[PDB]
Amino acid sequence: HYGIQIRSVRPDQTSQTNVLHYLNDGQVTFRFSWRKNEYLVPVVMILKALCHTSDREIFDGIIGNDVKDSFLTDRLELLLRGFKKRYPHLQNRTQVLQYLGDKFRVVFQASPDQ
Amino acid sequence: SHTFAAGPSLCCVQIDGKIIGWVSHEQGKIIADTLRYWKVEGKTPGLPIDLEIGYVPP
Amino acid sequence: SVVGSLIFCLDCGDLLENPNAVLGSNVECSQCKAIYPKSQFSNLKVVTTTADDAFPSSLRAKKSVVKTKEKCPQCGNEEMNYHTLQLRSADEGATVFYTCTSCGYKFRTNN
Amino acid sequence: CEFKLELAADTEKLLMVNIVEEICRKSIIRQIPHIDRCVHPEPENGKRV
Amino acid sequence: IVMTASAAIKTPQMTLPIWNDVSDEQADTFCKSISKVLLSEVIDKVIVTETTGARSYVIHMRFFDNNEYSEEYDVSKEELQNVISNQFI
Ligand SMILES: [Zn+2]
Ligand SMILES: [Zn+2]
Repeated sequence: HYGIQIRSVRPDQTSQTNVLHYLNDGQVTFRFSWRKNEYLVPVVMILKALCHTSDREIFDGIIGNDVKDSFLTDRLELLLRGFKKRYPHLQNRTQVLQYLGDKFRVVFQASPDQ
Repeated sequence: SHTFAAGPSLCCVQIDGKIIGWVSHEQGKIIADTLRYWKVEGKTPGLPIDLEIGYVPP
Repeated sequence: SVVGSLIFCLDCGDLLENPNAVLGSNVECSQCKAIYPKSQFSNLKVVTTTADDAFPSSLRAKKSVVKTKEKCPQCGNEEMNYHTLQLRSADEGATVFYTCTSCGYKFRTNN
Repeated sequence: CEFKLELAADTEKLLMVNIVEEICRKSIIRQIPHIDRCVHPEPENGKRV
Repeated sequence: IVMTASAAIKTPQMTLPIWNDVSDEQADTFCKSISKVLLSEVIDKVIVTETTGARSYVIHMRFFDNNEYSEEYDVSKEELQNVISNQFI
């Protein structure tokens, strides 16, 4: 029943929500809606597609100096290893971003040139 | 860019939904009281009176 | 690079494999493919005390509660509305902004 | 009450606190079935209830 | 009652007539013997300890003092051992 939700508006005053869910398995899920149906993405696919990341820099962005907080460290074990388990490929930013474009090509009405 | 900080032990300074930086809970109230004192005293040329400064204390 | 129950590479920061699921004596990264031996990864100890509010009871509720003037110079007034406010940093003194009601004159005080 | 609990090395990580808390709320020390509480209120209208 | 005639009633109760022989002290130590006692209601905190590299766990469940729950729930020391032995694990 947990989750977080932002409503981001564009400079032309048009909105887009990006709801994050919490799964009881341990992982989290990015949710959006491009047309009148919803779509679910794990956020480590997006954390590694925005910029060129390490995997300790994903850890250091959530964990501050509170490494000894063992609630957060155990829930972040399951988040980063679930990305390596479910997606054993997709190691760098340019490979995660091609998977995310292959799955959202017919729905975002893409062009054959891109 | 060079912060190495996260979590509720700090207060995250955000303008319009982007991180400007990180500062302590005690200092983040001190630097939220000037931002009201300097927006009302209209002598600082970067702070409008239109600004909404929401300090959520720990 | 060892924090908690997880180990990272010392070159690219990628999360290394669990050493109890890899063929022996070597933990290998997936991006740099560096050689980390399974030795000197000895104590992967993590303790997790329960949520401190996870068990509601009539007994847990018992152990929590059984624990047990200014003289304004303009016209003369002692009740004068003031409000301390630390402006710039904690280094300087708190500015005390005074506001009168019998005359309405205002002034501030560094120290 | 302390007890060791080993697993195989093939298995990945379980939380084992959210497991234990959910088991500790379902385990009963003593229970008459389909009765969860028994209250002795003030005696309404003379009789003892 | 009327519209649904629910056998899955929301908050069922049962009124029990106390005898005139048993006093108010024999009646409220009696209602501590019917009302359920969870294992959650007796535990102060649980400290697990995981050392891996065979995944080990040290499940250390800390209770309240024995003078504190044998008065509150009428649960003896030996009966709490049998719940962990035969029911909790
Ligand atoms: Zn590496
Ligand atoms: Zn005055």
